[PDB]
Order: sequence, then C-alpha cells, then structure tokens
Amino acid sequence: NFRVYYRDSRDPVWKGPAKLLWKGEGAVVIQDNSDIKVVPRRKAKII
Amino acid sequence: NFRVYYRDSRDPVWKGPAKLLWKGEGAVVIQDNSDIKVVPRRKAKII
Amino acid sequence: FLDGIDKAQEEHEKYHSNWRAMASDFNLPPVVAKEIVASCDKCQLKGEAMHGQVDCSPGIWQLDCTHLEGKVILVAVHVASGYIEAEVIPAETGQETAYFLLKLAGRWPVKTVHTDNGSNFTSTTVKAACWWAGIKQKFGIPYNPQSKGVIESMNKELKKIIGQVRDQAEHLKTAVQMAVFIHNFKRKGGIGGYSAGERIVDIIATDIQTKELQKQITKIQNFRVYYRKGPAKLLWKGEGAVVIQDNSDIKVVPRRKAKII
Amino acid sequence: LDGIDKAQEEHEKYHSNWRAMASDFNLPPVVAKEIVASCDKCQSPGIWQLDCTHLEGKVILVAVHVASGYIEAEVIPAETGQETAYFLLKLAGRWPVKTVHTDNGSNFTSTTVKAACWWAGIKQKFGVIESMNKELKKIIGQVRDQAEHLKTAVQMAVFIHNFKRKGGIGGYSAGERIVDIIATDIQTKELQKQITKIQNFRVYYRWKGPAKLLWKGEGAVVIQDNSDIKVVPRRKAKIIRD
Amino acid sequence: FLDGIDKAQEEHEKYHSNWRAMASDFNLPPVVAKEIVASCDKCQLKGEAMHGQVDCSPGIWQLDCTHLEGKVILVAVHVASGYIEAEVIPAETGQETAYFLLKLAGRWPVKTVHTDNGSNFTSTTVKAACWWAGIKQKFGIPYNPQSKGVIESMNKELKKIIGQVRDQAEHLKTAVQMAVFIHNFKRKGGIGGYSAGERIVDIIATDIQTKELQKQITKIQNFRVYYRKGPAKLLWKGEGAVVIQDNSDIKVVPRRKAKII
Amino acid sequence: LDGIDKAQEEHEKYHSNWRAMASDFNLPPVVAKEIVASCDKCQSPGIWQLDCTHLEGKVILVAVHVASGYIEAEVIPAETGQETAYFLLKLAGRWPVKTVHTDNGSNFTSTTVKAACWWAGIKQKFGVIESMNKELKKIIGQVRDQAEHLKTAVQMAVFIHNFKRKGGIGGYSAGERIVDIIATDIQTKELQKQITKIQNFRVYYRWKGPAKLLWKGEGAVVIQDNSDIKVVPRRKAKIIRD
Amino acid sequence: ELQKQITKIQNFRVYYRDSRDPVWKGPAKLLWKGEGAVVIQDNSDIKVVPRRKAKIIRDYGKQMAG
Amino acid sequence: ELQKQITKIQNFRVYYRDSRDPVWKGPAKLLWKGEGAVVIQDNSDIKVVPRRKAKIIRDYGKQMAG
DNA sequence: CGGGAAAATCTCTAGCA
DNA sequence: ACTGCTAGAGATTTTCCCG
DNA sequence: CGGGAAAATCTCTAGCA
DNA sequence: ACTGCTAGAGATTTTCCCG
Ligand SMILES: C[C@@H]1CCO[C@H]2Cn3cc(C(=O)NCc4ccc(F)cc4F)c(=O)c(O)c3C(=O)N12
Ligand SMILES: C[C@@H]1CCO[C@H]2Cn3cc(C(=O)NCc4ccc(F)cc4F)c(=O)c(O)c3C(=O)N12
Ligand SMILES: [Mg+2]
Ligand SMILES: [Mg+2]
Ligand SMILES: [Mg+2]
Ligand SMILES: [Mg+2]
Ligand SMILES: [Zn+2]
Ligand SMILES: [Zn+2]
Repeated sequence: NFRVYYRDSRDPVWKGPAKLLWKGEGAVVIQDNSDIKVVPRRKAKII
Repeated sequence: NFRVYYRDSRDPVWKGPAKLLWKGEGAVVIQDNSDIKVVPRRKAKII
Repeated sequence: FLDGIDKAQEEHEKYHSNWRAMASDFNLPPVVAKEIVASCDKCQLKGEAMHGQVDCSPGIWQLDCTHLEGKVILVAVHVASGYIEAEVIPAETGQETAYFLLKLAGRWPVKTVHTDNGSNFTSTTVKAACWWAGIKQKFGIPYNPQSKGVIESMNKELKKIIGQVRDQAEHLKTAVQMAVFIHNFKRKGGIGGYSAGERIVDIIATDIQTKELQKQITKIQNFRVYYRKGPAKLLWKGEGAVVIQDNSDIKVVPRRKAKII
Repeated sequence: LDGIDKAQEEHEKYHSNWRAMASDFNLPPVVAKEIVASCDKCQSPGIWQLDCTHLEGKVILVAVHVASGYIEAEVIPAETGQETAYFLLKLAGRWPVKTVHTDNGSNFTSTTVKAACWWAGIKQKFGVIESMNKELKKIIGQVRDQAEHLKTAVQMAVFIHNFKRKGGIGGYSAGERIVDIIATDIQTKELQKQITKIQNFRVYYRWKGPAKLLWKGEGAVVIQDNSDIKVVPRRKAKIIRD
Repeated sequence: FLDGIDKAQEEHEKYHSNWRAMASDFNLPPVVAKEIVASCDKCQLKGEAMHGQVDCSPGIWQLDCTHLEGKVILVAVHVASGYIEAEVIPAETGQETAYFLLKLAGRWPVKTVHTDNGSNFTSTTVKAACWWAGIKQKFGIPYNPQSKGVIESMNKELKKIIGQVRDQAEHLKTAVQMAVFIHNFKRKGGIGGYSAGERIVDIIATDIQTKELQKQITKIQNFRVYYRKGPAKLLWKGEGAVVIQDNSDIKVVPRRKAKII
Repeated sequence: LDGIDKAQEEHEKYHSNWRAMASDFNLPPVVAKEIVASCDKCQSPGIWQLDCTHLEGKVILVAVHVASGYIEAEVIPAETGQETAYFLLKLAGRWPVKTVHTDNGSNFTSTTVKAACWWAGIKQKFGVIESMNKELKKIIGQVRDQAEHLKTAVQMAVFIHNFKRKGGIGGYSAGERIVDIIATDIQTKELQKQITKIQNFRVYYRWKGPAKLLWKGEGAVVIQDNSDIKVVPRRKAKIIRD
Repeated sequence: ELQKQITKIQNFRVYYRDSRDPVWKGPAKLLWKGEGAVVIQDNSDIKVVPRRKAKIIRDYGKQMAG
Repeated sequence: ELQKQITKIQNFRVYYRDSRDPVWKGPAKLLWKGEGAVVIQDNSDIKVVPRRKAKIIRDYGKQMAG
C-alpha cells in the first residue's frame, strides 16, 4: 500500500498519512479517518 | 528614440508612452511628464 | 553505517535534516538517508511538481462567474476552440445560471459542463436545467481554479478586451457583448490560425463529418484479425502496422505476425 | 496536376463545380475554381431574419438564420431599440451576422439599432420568419407546463427546434445545418483570400508573355496563358509582383 | 494592400484586432499588420516575458521583515551562500532595524544591503547605522518583491522549518533561533553540496585568498601586450588565448596577432 | 602518484605535515595523510569562551572564539539562564559551536542553559576572556559618545574589534582569522569523512593479501601493504567491502 | 467506395497532448476515430490518443490553399 | 614563484550565470579575478563574467577527495 | 563491451503575501 | 540609474561495476 | 549551393483573485 | 473517482528567394 500526505484545499497545513484509494493523471482519491477526499497531485505526496 | 509603455508598481492600468532614459538588464528608466521612473522590464514594453 | 543510522535518527528527531545532510554527516548511503527522511511525517511538506491536463473533448464547456465594476459577468468557454459566451447577470444566483445554461445548450451542443463549487452552480435549479437538456455537470476539486484554467484565462482575456473597448459603450453589458464579439471574431491565432468562431465551427463540423465517415467505414469494412491471440476487430491498416481493438483494448501491432481474415 | 485536362473535359460534360474537381481528380482549389470560371456557359450564410412575436402579454425577439432555419430567441422586457440593439449585438458576437432583414417598425428602424449595426458591420434591409415563429409558438405550447416563467419555455423551445427536430434531405438539425453552412462559408472566404493573394502576381516561363499565377508548389507552377492552364517546372519560370 | 491598410485601421479603431486577424482579413503583410497594432496605445498591455537576475557579489545581503503569530521576524540572507540570520523583533521600527544591522555588520562583512521600501528600512536611523559601518543601501523598485527573491524565498523556508520545530520550543523566538540553526547547519545542497554555514565560510575565505593571490600575481607579472592596437595589460594567457585589459575593457584575443613585451 | 617516494623522503627529512605534501608534490590528501601517519616519531575551531561583564549598571554577555579572538557580544536584560540560553542558541545557529567554557555561575549552570546546550549539541566546561573583555570595554569607551544607548556602543565596539583592529602574524582581523580557521576545519572534517569512507574497504592486487584502500582514481588505485604504499593499475586489482 | 472514405478521414488534422507534457503536439493525421480513443500518424509514428486530449480540425484554410 | 600562484588561482571553482538564463552554469575554472569582472574557463571556452553574477568557491570536499 | 544499478542532472512547483 | 528565487519530487541521462 | 530575409517555432510571463 | 491555461513579446531555428 501507499501513504498519502496532502495539502487540503485551503488550509496551508499538510495532513496525512492517508490511504491511496485511486490514482489518476492529475488527482488522487484518499481516505483519512473515514473521509474520502479528492486531492490534486500537486497538493499531495505518495510514499 | 523609443516609446515606453509600462505597468506602474501597483496600479493595474498600463500607462505610456514615455521616453526611454536608460535600459539595463532587468529594468528601465523612463520619463512620463517630467516624472523619472524605474520600471521592471517585466512591467514595461519598449517600441 | 548500521551505527550511524541510529545517530542520524536521533538527530533528525531534532533538526529534521534533509537526506543530504544526514548522508554527509553520519556517512550513510543516499538510499538510507532518503529512507530516514521519508518516514518522518513532519517532513512530508511538498507535493508533486507537475500539472494535470484539463479535458478538451468537443462537447465540454467551462463556466465561471467574474466581477467587474460591481456587476456579475457569467462566462462560458468551449474548451476545444476558445469560443466564449458571456453576459452581465444581476445576481450570482441559481436561477440566473440555469437560464444562461439553457440558452447556451439551445445554441450549441453542450454535453458536459465544468464549474467550481460556487452556489449558483451547485443549485438544484442549475441541476434540473442540466437534466432537462441532457448536460453532465462536472465539479472540479474544491478550491482548485487550475481545474478550470481555460475559463479562468478567458476571464483574464475578456476583462482585458473590456478595458480596451469600455469607452465605446455606455453600459457594462454593451462593453461585455462587444468584447465577446471581439474575442470571437477579431482575434486570430492558435492551432489553425483561426478565430474562436471559425475554430468552433471547424471543431463541430469535423466532429459530425468524421463520426459519419467512420460509421460508413465500419459498416463496410468488416474483418477479424488474429495476431501473435484470439480474434480482434480491424480498425485501420497501412505502412506495416495494423491497429486493432481486442476486448475494448486498442493496440498497434506490426504487419508481421498479424493475419487478416 | 496530370489530370487537369481530364478535369477540363469533365467540366465540358456535366458543368460540375470546382469542389467536385478538387475532391475527384485531386487539384488545388484555385486551379479547380479557375477551370470552372473559364466557361461562361456555366455561370446567404450571413443573412438573418428578425421579427418580434407576442405571447401571453410578453414580446419574444426571434432571429432566424434563413439558409438553415436555425433560430435564436429570447423574451425581451419591451419592444424598444435598446433591447433590439442588445439582442443584435449578442447575435453578431456569436454567429457571423452580415445582413439583418426586418419589417418596417420602430425598434428595428432606430438610431440605437442603427449604431449597433454600424459597430458590428451589419447591413440592414427593410414568409420564413412567420412560419418559423408559428413553429416556435407550437413548441412553446408543447413545453409551457415544464417551466414556470415564459422565458424558460422560450429557451426550451429554442433548444428543441435547434436540436431535437429533424428534417429535410438527410434529417439534420438546424444546428447541424448552420454549422455546415458556416463551415462552407469559411472555406469560401479562405479560397477567396488565396485568389486575392495570388492574382497580384505575373509569371514568365520558358521568355513568353505575362501569365496569371494560379498555384505555386514544391516542384511545379500552375499558370494560365491565353485561356489555357499549363504546368511548368519551377526552375524554368520566374514570378514577379505587379 | 495600400487600400486595405486604411480598412484595417478603421476596423482596429473599433475591435482592436491582433496583427493576425488584420493580416488574414485585409490581406496585409505580417510586418504591416504588426505596425498597425504597434501604434495603438490601447493595445500596449503586456510586458517582456523574462526575469532579471539579482546581484550575488560576496558582500551583498538582502533584508526583509516577515510576520508569524503576531510577531515581527527580521530576516537577513547572504545572497551568495544562502546563510540566514533572523530575530523576532518587537516592532518594525527603524531603531530595531538599525540595531539588527549593526550586529550583522559586526559579525560578517557587509558591503551592500538590499531591501524593499518599508519604513523600518527607509529610516534615518537605519541610514546612519549603515553610514557608521560603511554599508551601501540599495532599494529595489517599489512593490517589486522579485528584486528580493532570495530573502523572500528564505522567508518561505524559514517559516517552513519554524513550523517543523515549533512544538520543541515554548516561545516563538526560540523556535526562530532553532530554525536559523537548522537552515544554517542541518540542510545540505546547492553548489558544493554544502550547508549554508560551510558555503558562506567558503565564499568569504575564497574571496580573501583569491584577492591576495591576484595582488601577488599583478605585483610580479608585469607585461604590456600589443594586439591586432595600442598597449594593453596582460591578465592571463594560455592555450592559444590571451585575455587583456585595455582602457578598462577586458577582451579575450587568440594567441596569434598578439605580441607580449 | 610518481612522487610518492619523494614525499616519503621529504617526511623523513623535515617531518612536514600532509598539507605540505599535498600542496607540493601533488598527491591526494588521503595519501599525504597516510604518509604523515606512518611515522610514529612525527606524532579548537569550535571552542568558545563565555563570560559576563557589567558596564554602567548593565550586563554584557561576551563570547570569544579562542582560536581567533573573534568576539560576539550583546547587552542582556538580566543575568538569567533564559538570557544565557537565548544567547547560546543564537551563537550556535551562526557559528559552529562545539564547546563552551564558562565560570562557575548561575546562568551558566542552569537547566535551561543545559537544555539549550543539549539541543544544539554543545559540550559545556566549567585568561583570554578577561583580556578581551578589557579590550571590549576600551572600545566601548572609545565609541560611547557616538551612540545614545549602551547596546549600540557595545555593537559598535564588536564591529571595531572584529574588523577594524589588526594584528598578529600578517595583520588580520578577528573576522578574517575565524573565517580561515573555520575553513581549515571544514577541510579537516571533509578529509576525515573521506578516510572514514575508504577505510571500510580492502583491496586485492596482482592474488596478494588484503590491503587498505587509500585513493581510487581513473587509471590507478593507491593502496597500502605491510606499511608500504604502492600503486597498481585498476584492471589488475579488485576492491571489496569489509 | 471505401478508399475514398479512408483518405477523407486522412485529410483531418489532429492536435493532441501526452500525459505530462503541457505543449500541444503539431498536426498529426487522423487514421481512426472512436468513442474515446483516436489513432493518428505523427511523423511516421502511429500513436493512440485519448479523445479527451485530442482536438480534431480540418484547417479550412490549408485546405483551400491545397 | 609565480606559476604556483597561477595554478592555485586555477584550483578555484566558479559558478556563474549569463544575461537571460536563470540556470547556474556548472563549475568553471578561475583564470583571473578583478574588482568587477571574472575570467573563467568553462569546458575549454574562455568567458568573461561580471562579478555580480559569479559565485566563487573552492569545494573543500572535492579538494580533500582530490 | 554491456546491461543493471546508482548517481548526477534535469524539470518543474509553491510560497514568499 | 536595475533585475526571482529556493529546495524538494519525479523523470531523464550519465557514470560505474564487474562479468 | 548560400547568405539574407521572412516566417514559423520556441520560451516565458501575468492574470485569472 | 481528476487534472492550468492563454495570448502576446522577444529569441531561435527553419524555410525561402534568387543569384
Ligand atoms: C465561491 C466560489 C467557489 C469556491 O472558491 C471561491 C473562490 N474563487 C477563487 C478564484 C481564484 O483564486 N482565481 C485565481 C487563480 C489562481 C490560479 C489559477 F490557476 C487560476 C485562477 F483563476 C476563482 O477564480 C473563482 O472562480 C472562485 C469562486 O468562484 N469561488
Ligand atoms: C510596506 C513594505 C514595503 C512596500 O510593499 C509592502 C508590501 N509587501 C508585499 C510582499 C509580497 O507580496 N510577497 C509575495 C511575493 C510575490 C512574488 C515574489 F516574487 C516574491 C514575493 F515575496 C512582501 O514580500 C513584502 O516584504 C512587502 C513589504 O515589505 N512592504
Ligand atoms: Mg468561480
Ligand atoms: Mg474563476
Ligand atoms: Mg518587506
Ligand atoms: Mg517580503
Ligand atoms: Zn523530519
Ligand atoms: Zn489597438
């Protein structure tokens, strides 16, 4: 599996780790504490 | 001679034409109605 | 360096050293230093250094609102051509957005709309209007104007032309319509040296024409190809290459090891 | 190139147009247009028709692209020159509008409508609009119950007419037809541009007299001398501007 | 096209058409279309698409103030190395800026300072302090933070490290000093895989050493060179090339057509 | 490479250090350091000295880099551990501070100063500082009239001492000297890194027994066998990790 | 009959992009068109392109210049 | 005497930029240094560089790895 | 000389507000 | 007469290690 | 085949707020 | 499961025009 770290939409603080649920060209889908979220790959890091 | 057109520091409206007084790498020195001004070449156009 | 990793760990627990500092100092391999930095949550602070690519299928429009002199200008762009349609509306409300979209879809073929999450767009009215006229609503990632870069740049350009012409009109709505005319027919460039109006006409006519031609080809050209595997429909062949579609998976294979029946 | 004589024979047998030659025997469009223009015996997309309609005590402004029957309509607050002018300015910024045909009225014969027409480069001229207003009203009645305010029913009828009704030769919508007509018109204007570009030159070949330049390619130069199109190699010809 | 230019002029007086639209439509040469656009004041709306380059001589520092949790952090960077010095001050005043600069110039060799035009920097106090310690004050173009890009990026980086360490300290000033330590000694990269502390030491020692070596060479190596022209001091020679300095104008000439005396 | 024997003879004649060999006969520093380390008969930059001084009813914190005499000073509100710790944390983030030598006092022997020393990796130890405080006070008196508040005169005296006074061997400032000393120290730590890297390998050449790897180049491998440095071609040698 | 269709499809110009390159790649040459993928010819190199990334035109213009 | 000085100047590495390129150009080789211009050797190509654009170091770690 | 692996170099982004 | 930069994250291209 | 001139292509920026 | 873009301004590199 992968850990995801991500800037949320407006908040400047980086959150994570979250699970990777889906990876596209341009965006990812992550799960952080039962909270599905869609983040730009610009605002996210997958390990 | 050259005409200069330039965004001033903060105002979004483009002014000009002004005379070229000096041209450097990165900035120009212009005269617009007896008002010497130093503009970035990013914010200016010389014709 | 088995001993240094422990020292590099306790140190990073304090200074959070990049991988190079720890590799230099505690004499660790680059992979081990990178592994130490990689497991610290307090150092995962930067995203990927790329950009996505927005969709450009001939049926997708990007809509946004924008503000100029106290008024709300509602703007659409056809993504593939750059063709804009704008209008000074009196309020960023769902009623004025659903009416604008109903007019757009009655003029041009609109399949998908891409907007941000402003309320006028996430309305039940805009939704029932899109439903009535078979339009699919895409919402970008919240607070990601990059997902709508086309319409955002067109906001920039529309407002630049509006500034150029504003003195030729009394009211803002007239300036706005003149700027739409000017962007659509008086500015040439892009892929075919086109104006946005000509370019959209080309994109729509080409779409119609090629869909027709292909319906005809596939009605006539009926073949099954075996390559390397099972049967596969033949798409196009030529110049020592035979593009086929097997199990909804298009692939190009060389002419050898490929028999047509 | 080699089939120019065949194209010339074709035109003398069926009087077909330049597009047919260009699609069949593979010729540049200027050369086909020249072949079709050499026989004297062988000798719209921008006109809109405007009119107002009244419905349930409100006025609908209707513009019909005559060549296609494509319709653009909206409800307007009042039959004024301001509203007719704003309508016209919207229409011309969205479709190439060259000429508007209106009835003798006030809104249409107004200095503000005239000023909008002048700013947009539109010429004015004072039974299509009537029949297509009838069809508009029919659709507006067919869908009235699906919308509270009248303007929504007017735009729903515009949608249905432009895209859900189908007829004619091969069953196309008004949107399909206007797109094809405007596309043909862009082709036409482009070929006119190419002619207007090349007709300002003269060619000298093998020297012989002056000869009109038609096409200019990689290893050939198609010209015209004494009403007879002829191909010469580029190295053996000289092109000047006059 | 002499006739079209008049039509292209009246049209541009209305729509302001880019050069491509007018060239396409009125059949004008590209140079003539560009000349029409070029003489309309209402179309000169975009600057040059480049960036300048900030000075990086070993004696120039960039100073800025920045804000974090209600406090004012005064920051300096040595441009050539990336070496930072910061301090939570109680007020963006000239007194607290002149005292900070007096301390910097007593620790490191400071020749020029580059700041924006905020009041703390354009003070008479900062000016008399810079005068006392022979420092030259450069002020960038007003509202051009690009001229101070180095210190601005260092603001970004300082605040990132401060966020990483903030929980290890009670007060902000302690977090700030720890972040200065961390940036100066616990982050390696750049030109010589250095930390900013090592890099500044190298830049200063190299400057001292090479100035000395050259004083010695020029005291020993005394020659006049004639090339192509008059006499010219010889700077360095080798590998079929002889760099000379004539009339305060350095030039490299090939070994041929150049005689040393 | 060829002059390794000459360097060996040189060390047996004048007992010069590895830097001399590396600068003279052009040898990698690890090989020169090995040559200088093979003779038993031939066998600071991070120490600071802290102390407080009192002047006109205010306390000055003074830190002197002993190897150079470079001084860092400021006025502090009070002789507390908080202020000594904040001073120390500033000093270590700006100069590489390994060891601080203080007198037996309160501020210096405090859990907060101890915590700052521990966070920054500084060792503590409880007539240089006295003389250089005297010189500091002399300059502070020389410039007092040029500044109203005492802290400005303290920083002006710091400036003058670190950069306007000159003495010693060739007349350098304390800033010049500390920069050279820290630069030598970075060189030293780098050579120590290179040794600590290479000494984890063994070499087999021509096979013979194990041999310590010294330098590894493009077309040569300098090793050491039986206390005798020897050069072998790379193709004829094999390097492993142990 | 059919070859006319193939060559006419062939006259249509395809601008397109790849996964990470923001620059649009010069007019290729349309070989086949489907509901979601386009098959083109870019400098004697056959590529398949997602529909969502390909703008297809005729270049009325290049065409009337031949 | 003098050649030692020349080669020692020669050991110093020069990073530098040109007029419109934001990228720093890899270590050249210091040939001469003046109050405002630096003369370097960048891949057997002698250039003169404004001082304000050149960062000059030794690379203490390259030097001690020889 | 040649793959595989490692390292160096290149490309590109956010934030500095 | 003055001027975007920095440091990390993936991608690409050199460099190296031994058969 | 070869310079010179023109055109096409490349590189890069602000604003969208 | 989604995604920066656009149009102009200088710079650079192809393409062309005729000796
Ligand atoms: C309340 C709705 C919904 C939720 O969010 C807000 C706020 N917002 C902010 C911007 C904006 O920041 N544009 C600057 C920009 C920056 C980068 C880039 F690539 C493109 C760009 F346009 C918009 O454009 C926009 O339409 C909105 C909006 O509509 N809303
Ligand atoms: C009152 C003083 C003097 C006059 O102007 C103001 C306002 N200002 C604004 C920014 C700012 O907008 N930073 C964002 C940014 C954008 C682009 C870029 F390349 C670098 C960047 F930092 C500053 O950083 C800053 O120090 C000030 C300041 O000090 N002042
Ligand atoms: Mg919006
Ligand atoms: Mg927006
Ligand atoms: Mg500031
Ligand atoms: Mg700032
Ligand atoms: Zn960490
Ligand atoms: Zn204009």
